[PDB]
Amino acid sequence: ELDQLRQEAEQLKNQIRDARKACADATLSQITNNIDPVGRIQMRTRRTLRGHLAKIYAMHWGTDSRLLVSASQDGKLIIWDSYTTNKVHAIPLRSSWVMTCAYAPSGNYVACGGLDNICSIYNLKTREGNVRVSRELAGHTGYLSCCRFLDDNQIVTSSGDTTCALWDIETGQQTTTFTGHTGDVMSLSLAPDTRLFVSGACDASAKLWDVREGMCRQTFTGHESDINAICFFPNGNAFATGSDDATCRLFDLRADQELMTYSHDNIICGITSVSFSKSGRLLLAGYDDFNCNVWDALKADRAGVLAGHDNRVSCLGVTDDGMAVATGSWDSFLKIWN
Amino acid sequence: KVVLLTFLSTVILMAILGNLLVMVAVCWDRQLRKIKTNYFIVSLAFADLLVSVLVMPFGAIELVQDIWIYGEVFCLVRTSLDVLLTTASIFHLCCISLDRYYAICCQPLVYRNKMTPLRIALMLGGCWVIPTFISFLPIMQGWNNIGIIDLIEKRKFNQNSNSTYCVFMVNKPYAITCSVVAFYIPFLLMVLAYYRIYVTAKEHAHQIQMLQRAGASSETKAAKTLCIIMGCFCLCWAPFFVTNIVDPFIDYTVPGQVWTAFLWLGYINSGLNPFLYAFLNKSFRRAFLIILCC
Amino acid sequence: TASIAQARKLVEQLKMEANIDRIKVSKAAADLMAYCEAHAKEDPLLTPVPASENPFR
Amino acid sequence: TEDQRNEEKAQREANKKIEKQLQKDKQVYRATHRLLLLGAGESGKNTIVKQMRITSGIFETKFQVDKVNFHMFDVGAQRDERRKWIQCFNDVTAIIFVVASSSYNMTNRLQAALKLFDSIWNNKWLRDTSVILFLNKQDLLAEKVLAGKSKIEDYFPEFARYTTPEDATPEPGEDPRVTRAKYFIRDEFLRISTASGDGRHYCYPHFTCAVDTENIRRVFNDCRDIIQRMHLRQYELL
Ligand SMILES: CC(C)CCC[C@@H](C)[C@H]1CC[C@H]2[C@@H]3CC=C4C[C@@H](O)CC[C@]4(C)[C@H]3CC[C@]12C
Ligand SMILES: CC(C)CCC[C@@H](C)[C@H]1CC[C@H]2[C@@H]3CC=C4C[C@@H](O)CC[C@]4(C)[C@H]3CC[C@]12C
Ligand SMILES: CC(C)CCC[C@@H](C)[C@H]1CC[C@H]2[C@@H]3CC=C4C[C@@H](O)CC[C@]4(C)[C@H]3CC[C@]12C
Ligand SMILES: CC(C)CCC[C@@H](C)[C@H]1CC[C@H]2[C@@H]3CC=C4C[C@@H](O)CC[C@]4(C)[C@H]3CC[C@]12C
Ligand SMILES: CCCCCCCCCCCCCCCC(=O)O
Ligand SMILES: CCCCCCCCCCCCCCCC(=O)O
Ligand SMILES: NCCc1c[nH]c2ccc(O)cc12
Repeated sequence: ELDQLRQEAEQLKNQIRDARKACADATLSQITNNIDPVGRIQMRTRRTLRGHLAKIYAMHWGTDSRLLVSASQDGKLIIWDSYTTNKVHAIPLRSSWVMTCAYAPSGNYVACGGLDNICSIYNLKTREGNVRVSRELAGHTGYLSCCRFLDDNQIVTSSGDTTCALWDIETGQQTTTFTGHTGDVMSLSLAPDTRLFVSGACDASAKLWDVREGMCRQTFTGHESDINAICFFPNGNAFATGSDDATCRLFDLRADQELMTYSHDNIICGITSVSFSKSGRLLLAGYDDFNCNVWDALKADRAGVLAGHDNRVSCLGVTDDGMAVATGSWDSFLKIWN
Repeated sequence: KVVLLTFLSTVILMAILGNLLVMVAVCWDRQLRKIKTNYFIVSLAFADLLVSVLVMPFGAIELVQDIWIYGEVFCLVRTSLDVLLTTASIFHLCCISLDRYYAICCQPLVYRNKMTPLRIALMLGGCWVIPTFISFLPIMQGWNNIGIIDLIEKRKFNQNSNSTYCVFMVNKPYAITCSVVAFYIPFLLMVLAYYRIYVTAKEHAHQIQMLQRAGASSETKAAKTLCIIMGCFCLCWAPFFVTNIVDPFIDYTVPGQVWTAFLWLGYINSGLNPFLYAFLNKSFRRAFLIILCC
Repeated sequence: TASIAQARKLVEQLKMEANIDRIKVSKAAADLMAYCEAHAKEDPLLTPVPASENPFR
Repeated sequence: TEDQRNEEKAQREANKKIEKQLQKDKQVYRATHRLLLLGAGESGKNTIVKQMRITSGIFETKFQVDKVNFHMFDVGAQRDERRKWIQCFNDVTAIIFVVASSSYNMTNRLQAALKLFDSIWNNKWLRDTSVILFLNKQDLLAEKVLAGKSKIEDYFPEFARYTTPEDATPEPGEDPRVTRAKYFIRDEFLRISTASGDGRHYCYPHFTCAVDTENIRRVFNDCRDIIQRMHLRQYELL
């Protein structure tokens, strides 16, 4: 009984790998050779946001491309007006060890979570004008690593219990649960259409999940280390991952395998965050060695470097309009680069 | 011999270079700036640079030329600047020692909160302003010369030749009071603070050694550091301030060569300070290595 | 034990994964290139906008 | 367009209101020392937490010593996959490690605790974090060793080759076997901690009971010593 199933698993791996190899005739590098290189991307610090007492670990951009939310381990969840640098709000969190924060697409709500095992939803613009915990999405048995709003009523979360869940905010219960991951889940990324999302985990594998049907469509195992970051290519047909392997890997949902990799001999440390520009040509990733390397998504050459942080760059995010990219770090400062 | 010109110029250059390196390392290294303890070191470096730019070159000119040509008013101004900056540097050293003792023994667990900007400003104000009351206020009014004016005239000129040179002489009350205020009281405070720091370091090292012996699979560093610091300070200043105490009481018979030697020993303190409080600090060494990497 | 159930779920999920349709890698690379070129003109980071339009001046 | 000026004034007044609150919170944040509490569930960690007090993944506790605020966070209810969330506590003043010294002959819980201590001490992100090692359940250890049925001599074969250190300071009336077992257990952890030999962080073992009321004083003294040693090492005094 059990023995036959395990052998079938190896045969299944074999056929999947054979098909993936058959789909590979040329690499993205080979086809990209004739394309004009992007060149040296020049960027320097534009806005410096101060006020966080402790190391900042997560941030998110609002759809308006002006409002920014960041979370710090000191227990402060601050909302910034990137244009004017003014702090719109400073939400005091119940638990100081927040590890994730999210900003609703309509901007009405803000989510955060961490070692508390609870995702707290905050209503920013109640008629009274006071930020309060609308509801607590308890139920997870591990620390929340990432969360992203699908709408004002739905939010997907990743946790240390190796399972992701879709929550109906009004009811406060898991609409759907994702349990395909064997290791700790670290990062989440919603597709542009919100029909699919992909989660990276410490098992070195990335899984593509269907929000409505609650199952993983594909599994990618190119990485050989803990995956810390993940982000879709802007068209939604591909995504890139960051891991402690000191390399970035790009995967296409249709190809069902790694397309191309980003690495260098001068980088040996892990990767904390990854993001794409509006056109997807530039892949921006944060690294443990206090700087962010800008990679040509097609060529995978160091187009630029951001080094305005004195400590681990924990998070990175590009505006929906592509005007600027914000970066958080453990030095308690956000640097906006344009 | 004119070899003294090379030596004095080299001393001035090294002092200026060390102070400028300290200041630029603190300014560039924004991680040093966030620590208020570094503010005392920056102030000490600035005071030493001021000594090296406004006091050392003037004394070197007085020595190599052996004649003062800028007049008695600028003689008084130079003496006041020398006293002010010297006492400011000594007070900066004393305050650094006291702050280290406070952080280690007194309030280690709330040191960061107690070191408010008000405290730092008050300590630096004490270091920079208190010297004014003993350097400029007495010298400009001539209180140091009253009662010994006749002796100053004899010492003012080596009348065998037409040479004239700027002089600084102190009577018994001014000498005693200023020496006590500038060196002896700060010296005692530094000695007490560093002895208590030594006791704390010795007990900590004894505990560490006991734990290491327990964990074996088969304490004198603080003494060395404090000995280096205090020996440098003493060799620089104690001879000068002991001569100043004994000089008035022996009818001012001390030869000029000894006075000059002790004065320049005191000056050397400003050159050694960058290489003592920054070299013997982990953060400053890290910053210096980062700068050297360029 | 739950080993048998876990193995059954694993084989079911792998069977679902294998059945998906996979398109040529060169086709995916061409699609990514097409998207990049079609939007490269509208990427401020790829091509800096003039100071007047940039809101951060 | 006076609306622009009005919005600017509103934004700046809100900014200053938030900034004053952040400054106020800053003083309490710096005046407080954060602590991480670790140890197996069967250890006396829960009893120590209860004493200091008198299903979330973090149980924070508030206690003050000599007007010094301490925030301890029990990471209990977390899964055994510790290599990720442990990075969050790289800036804590000290990690309080609780080990049931009497649990050598249970599974091999003492060996598991030793391995956990090794992993935490050698952790990449905890290089500068000191560990306050509470060898808990001393009374149970004394009861089990005094009975004579304990076979510790072969559960840890190095015990038969081990003797009480000359620096031992046993309590009055303490049995020689109890002292020998206590110091053998302590040295087992000290071997792991001493191996670094770098001085960036230190271990502070203690012989404590689950209901020991002085544990708070032990934590205070350990934090004071950690800060003192950090300052001394900064000034080349260690
Ligand atoms: C890099 C900067 C931020 C370090 C800050 C250290 C502060 C304490 C230092 C830097 C420059 C220093 C000032 C420089 C100039 C003088 C003139 C002197 O007649 C009185 C002291 C005073 C006014 C110093 C006070 C202390 C000072 C303000
Ligand atoms: C830290 C404070 C105490 C420093 C200020 C010390 C002041 C009070 C000291 C320094 C030099 C001193 C003067 C030195 C010379 C004399 C001549 C003597 O015949 C009368 C007192 C008089 C005039 C002293 C008065 C007090 C004095 C001005
Ligand atoms: C200005 C000249 C005289 C200073 C000469 C340095 C002398 C005074 C210094 C050098 C070493 C110092 C001693 C070193 C440490 C001890 C041990 C303890 O008991 C405290 C004082 C005492 C005894 C110090 C007294 C002052 C001391 C003797
Ligand atoms: C740290 C200090 C105590 C070290 C010792 C300083 C010594 C070198 C100082 C203190 C007092 C000084 C003496 C003071 C008086 C005179 C008389 C003069 O006609 C010759 C020099 C002589 C003899 C000085 C020589 C140097 C001297 C002995
Ligand atoms: C005459 C003596 C004056 C002494 C003045 C002491 C000033 C203390 C300053 C404390 C640190 C200030 C840091 C910010 C400085 C700045 O605004 O550039
Ligand atoms: C300088 C004033 C404060 C005191 C600081 C220096 C203390 C000097 C102690 C001298 C005796 C040292 C004996 C060390 C013996 C050993 O190496 O084991
Ligand atoms: N060159 C030493 C100037 C100086 C500083 N402080 C002093 C005190 C008394 C004295 O005579 C002189 C001084």
